Amino acid sequence: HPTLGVQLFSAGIAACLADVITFPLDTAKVRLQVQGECPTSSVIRYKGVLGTITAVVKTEGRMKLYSGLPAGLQRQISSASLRIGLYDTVQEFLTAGKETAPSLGSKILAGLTTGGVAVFIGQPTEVVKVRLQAQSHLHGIKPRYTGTYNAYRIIATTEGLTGLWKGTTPNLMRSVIINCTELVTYDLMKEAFVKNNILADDVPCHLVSALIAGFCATAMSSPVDVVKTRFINSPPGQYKSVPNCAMKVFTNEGPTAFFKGLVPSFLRLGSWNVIMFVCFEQLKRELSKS
Amino acid sequence: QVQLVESGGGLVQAGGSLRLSCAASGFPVMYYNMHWYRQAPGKEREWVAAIESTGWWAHYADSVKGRFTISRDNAKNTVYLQMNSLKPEDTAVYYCNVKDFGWRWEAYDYWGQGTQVTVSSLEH
Ligand SMILES: O=[N+]([O-])c1ccc(O)c([N+](=O)[O-])c1
Repeated sequence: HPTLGVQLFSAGIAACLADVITFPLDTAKVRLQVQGECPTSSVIRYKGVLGTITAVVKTEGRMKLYSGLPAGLQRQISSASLRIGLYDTVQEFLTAGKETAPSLGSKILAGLTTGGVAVFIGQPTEVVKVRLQAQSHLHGIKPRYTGTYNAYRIIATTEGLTGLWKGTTPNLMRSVIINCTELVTYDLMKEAFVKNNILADDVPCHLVSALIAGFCATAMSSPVDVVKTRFINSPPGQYKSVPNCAMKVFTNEGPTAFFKGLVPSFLRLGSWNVIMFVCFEQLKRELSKS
Repeated sequence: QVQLVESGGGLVQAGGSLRLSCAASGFPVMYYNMHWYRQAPGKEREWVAAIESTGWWAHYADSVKGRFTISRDNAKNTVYLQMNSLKPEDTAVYYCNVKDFGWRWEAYDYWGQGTQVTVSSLEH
């Protein structure tokens, strides 16, 4: 039974490793999501996961896939440590307050509490990362930043510290949607599998249900995710509000534009969760018995 | 009931200027990108310019860039095409355009009636 320090460090390392491994998927998702917002005179058009990744690699370099990676890693540290700490102090509290089972509702409550605090803590990282991922020299929009820390310094000096928390409420709404949809869909699909006994309750049912629940969460949070990416990436004054950005997306690009980057998003989610789970378990066991 | 009404076209010498207006009505112009097209007889309708919902970006056809500018006043529901150094090749009917995408498979095009712009090549 690992100590708190082992949990914190293993969560940080596993989350950071999954982040560096699956970061090109996130960059592809951001590129697909900001595509269509502004017309481009270049022939470069992003379509698909491999298509977007290869287009970015061949027109901007391999290093452009990891644009904003230090921001992503800082978030991962904050989110992983905060997840462990608040998981303890909130879920133990929920189970011990009335002495009941770890229901679904308690999992929603703890997940939203932890995710809200994590979103607020890591919003500046996420703003910097989205802006660095979205910026390009090919589509007529001048890049604002040279790198992560340049982006921090410029945004803080020319937009205020509040400017580092732009898009906090879309991020929060998306985190709520992902958490609730994953939990509900996973439980429903598993107990649908079992209420029939369609598949064996070993790992494969869990894998299938987590796959389906992750896709369902990605699809449910995709409109919020596209609007969040476009709003956060936007310079001050372009969008009066977040619903203003959503309404412009709807009127000028329609409903399918709310699902841009859906395949990269789902692949990013699934692969990141798998990598972090395996790495986190291995690190916990190793530091528990090194 | 979308209505786009173009005005400001006329007959001008080559190298002259002209400001076209599009009065837009029956929709919330603040959410819609606006476009200027042009069609001359014996040619297809050519996209000229596009402006963002609030004027954040503006893009042009290569044949009109630097000569034509596109502008908005969402308060007056008006879109403007300033046309400078006009050449006889700019003679066409110029059309204001709104692509309403909304709850559709592809965008629906709304057009104005067009304003005719004739550029003369007479010597003095
Ligand atoms: O929970 N997280 O901290 C976190 C980070 C990066 C990610 O890419 C994901 N994800 O896709 O599921 C999750």
